[PDB]
Amino acid sequence: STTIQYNSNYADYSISSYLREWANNFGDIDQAPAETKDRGSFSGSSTLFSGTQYAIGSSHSNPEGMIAEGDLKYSFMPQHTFHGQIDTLQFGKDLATNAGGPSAGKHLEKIDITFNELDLSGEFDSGKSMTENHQGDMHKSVRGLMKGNPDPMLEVMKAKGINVDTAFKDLSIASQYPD
Ligand code: HEM
Ligand SMILES: [Cl-]
Repeated sequence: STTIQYNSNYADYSISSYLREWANNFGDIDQAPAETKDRGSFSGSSTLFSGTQYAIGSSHSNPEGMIAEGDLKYSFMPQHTFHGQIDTLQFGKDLATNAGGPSAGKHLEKIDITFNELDLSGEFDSGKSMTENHQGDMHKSVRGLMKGNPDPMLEVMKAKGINVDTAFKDLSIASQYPD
């Protein structure tokens, strides 16, 4: 089952109210100056467009970041589809590069919310249209977030049985990180 750990400072937020605020501070990547644009960084397979970790900070010089872990793949040109399976999704601020450099992964210095066993997946077929491939849950939810829009991620979570309006302290699948 999907479970959540959250920082106590977010006890009164819901998943929806947390992602509203994270997404507006992250900002839309398509609106960002090409000089501060962070498209994200894959690590784990010593390659550029796949790996076991995908980490992305804000393109609008704000501290907000997001990290996904699983079996992660990105088709780049021409359909630009993120697919595979996300097992862990983590939100917070202050995205730092591990001592081994970008190829050794990144970590959030301030961790706000972690989804465990998210089972967020999507498939990619080069023989289909970009619009069909862009219907995969994984793709549309992460892409929405990159664009400052949390609504597709929230729709995915509702369809999985998660109430995105319940406060974290009242959510039966959520545990606070220890003081
Ligand atoms: C290291 C990771 C990534 C890099 C280096 C990267 C790089 C790029 C570049 C250079 C373009 C411009 C393509 C062109 O000029 O033809 C592009 C487009 C695009 N990327 Fe990525 N990208 C990355 C990750 C992702 C992820 C994870 C997603 C989805 C969640 C994504 C979705 C898109 C989309 C949808 C476009 C086309 C713009 C649009 O139709 O909205 N990218 N990417
Ligand atoms: Cl991008």
